[PDB]
Amino acid sequence: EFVSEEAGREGTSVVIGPPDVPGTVPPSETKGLEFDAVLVVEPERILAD
Amino acid sequence: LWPILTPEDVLAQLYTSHERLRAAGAPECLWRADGEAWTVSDVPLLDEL
Amino acid sequence: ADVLVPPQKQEILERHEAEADAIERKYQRGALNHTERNESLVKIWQDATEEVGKALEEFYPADNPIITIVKSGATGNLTQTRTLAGMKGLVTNPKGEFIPRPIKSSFREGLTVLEYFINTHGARKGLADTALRTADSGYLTRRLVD
Amino acid sequence: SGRDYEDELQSERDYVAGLYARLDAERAQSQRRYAAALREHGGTAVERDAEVRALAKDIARLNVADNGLCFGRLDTLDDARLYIGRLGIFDRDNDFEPLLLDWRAPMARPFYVATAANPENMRRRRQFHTLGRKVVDFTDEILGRPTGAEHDATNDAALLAAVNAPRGEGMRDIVATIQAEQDQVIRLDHTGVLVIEGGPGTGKTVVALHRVAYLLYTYRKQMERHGVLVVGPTPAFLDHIGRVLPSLGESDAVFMTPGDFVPGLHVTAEDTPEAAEVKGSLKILDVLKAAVAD
Amino acid sequence: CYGRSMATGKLVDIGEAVGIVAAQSIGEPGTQLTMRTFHQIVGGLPRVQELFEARVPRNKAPIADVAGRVRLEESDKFFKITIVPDDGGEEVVYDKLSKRQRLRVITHEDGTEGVLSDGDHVEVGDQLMEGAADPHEVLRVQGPREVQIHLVKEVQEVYRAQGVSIHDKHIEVIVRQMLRRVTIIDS
Repeated sequence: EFVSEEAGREGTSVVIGPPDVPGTVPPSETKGLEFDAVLVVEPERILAD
Repeated sequence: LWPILTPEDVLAQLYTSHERLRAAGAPECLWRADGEAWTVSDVPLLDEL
Repeated sequence: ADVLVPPQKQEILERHEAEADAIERKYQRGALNHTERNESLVKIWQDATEEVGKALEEFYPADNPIITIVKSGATGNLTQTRTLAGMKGLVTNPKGEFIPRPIKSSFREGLTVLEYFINTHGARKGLADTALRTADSGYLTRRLVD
Repeated sequence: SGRDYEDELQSERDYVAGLYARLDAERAQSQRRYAAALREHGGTAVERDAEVRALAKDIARLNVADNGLCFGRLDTLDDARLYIGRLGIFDRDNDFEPLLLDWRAPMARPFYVATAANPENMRRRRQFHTLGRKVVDFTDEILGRPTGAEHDATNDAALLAAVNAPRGEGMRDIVATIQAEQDQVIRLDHTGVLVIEGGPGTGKTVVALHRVAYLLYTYRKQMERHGVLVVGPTPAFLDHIGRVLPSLGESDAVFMTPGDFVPGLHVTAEDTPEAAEVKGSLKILDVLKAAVAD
Repeated sequence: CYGRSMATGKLVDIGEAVGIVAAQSIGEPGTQLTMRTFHQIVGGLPRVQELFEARVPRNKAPIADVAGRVRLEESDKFFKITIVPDDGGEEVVYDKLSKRQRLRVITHEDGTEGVLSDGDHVEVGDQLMEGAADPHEVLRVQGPREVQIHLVKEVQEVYRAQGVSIHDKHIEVIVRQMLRRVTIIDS
């Protein structure tokens, strides 16, 4: 749903999450970048690794 | 008694064997099965060698 | 008397001097580099040399001895005639770069002291390098013969 | 993406096309004169060689500037437009009005050193992103308190325009404070080791690249032959830098991740934190020497 | 095969040493060519020595290995070119072409002046860049006879640009020696 919504929007956006979750990238992969919209998956999980 | 060495030789023999590891004074943390399976921490050591 | 000077010379020189003054203004205004100023001045004075050459070639009567020898194909060329009665033009420094300020005098008028001094550089260059040119040609010829 | 931006881009493209037309005309004239000098020069051998070499140097100079001829534009507070490029181009027909400025000329200095808190009489700095002869796009930087109008490809203009806060106990312009801090970072005289540290969202990266551009223009004699080493955490970040990196003059930049330091080797894997700690500290040097001595 | 002697205007007599005559004819106008720098790419003698020594050109330009259509994949400061062969064979790629050299200008009937572009039919041994083709590339691509023709063409072009009037046959006499031997693979 987030992916579909961000298509009609303007700008750039990303999903941040564990590799276990399909279609997400780890936070380290965005260490120095900036995006308009971000969707974060399972903060209580990626906070523990 | 005094062989010609390359950095990869030094690091592989160091990581692969516990005897050379103890001789060099490194801890057991550095041992790994594959010597030439380089990681981001090995690159500066290779450069220094 | 036979070495005619084209009357258009001074007007052409004044026009190109106005162009040079415009470039001087632009350089002093910070819009232009030193080397780029040299480039532009060199090109303008090359244009001036071509203009004076055309004026000299159109002014001379067909039967004048100086132009007669050249146009008959006996010897010489129009560049030497322009140098003789037009303007010597730009000359090189020892490094082979054109000196931006040309020799506006002709050998008929006689050069000023500094024009002659800056002229001597290329003359000695040519006198000095001829043996090397001959040696290179002879070496190539020797290898072809072998 | 909008029709107004497209129209402005098209205008700039037309101007650049005219610049390239002049470039080609000059190159054709130079080539013709070069052939004429080779074939029918009546002077001495030394004079012919000098003229031929001068024309060859001119042709090479024109060729090296063919790619990316134009860097950008400066819009002065007096509305004067200056174009900055690899070569200077002038109208002999109008007393040498510069259609293009060589980036090393003093009049082009603001394109590198100008800042939004100590401007050099300039209103705006526009950078052209180019490929070959065509301008792929352009980006505007406003040297003041932007209204968020012009496209900048970094959103700094719109975001700064979107500032919102009360005047405060002591009246503060807020925006001017940001401009002043970024300027005082950029225009620093210290050419040694500089550390820029700021919380996220302050645009530290673009400020650092502006500082780099200022340094590389000011000291171009001492650095241009040595180049720049840009170190980044990920290849995507280095692509970002490649997108936003300002003009470096004739200099060049080499992009590396910390895993790319060894030439010919690329590494991505990470060790365990304990192994990483022991390998990272300088006390590993005692081990390595010992490993050699063994 | 030699033809007439230029001096006599009649078929060359048996026994006459055309080799030394060709060498002298080529070498005699050598001082009229632009020389190497003595201050210590310009043409003239420096290139002539380059051609007769069969050296790899400093201003080298790659040449098409196969005839086909060009697909151009320009980069920021480099060029990449692919040739889709009209024969249906393997696509051939040149991958590290510089932009300091400008792309080949064609001068074909399809215009008056123009540069290589996508979809252009490029022939075998056709150059892709302005500069000089490596004669060894011509040898492996086009073959010995075409190499001799190419060498004569380049040398006479250098001489013509300098206003010299050497007949091609002397250049051919010289070039024949450059391709006189074969290296044996199997006895």
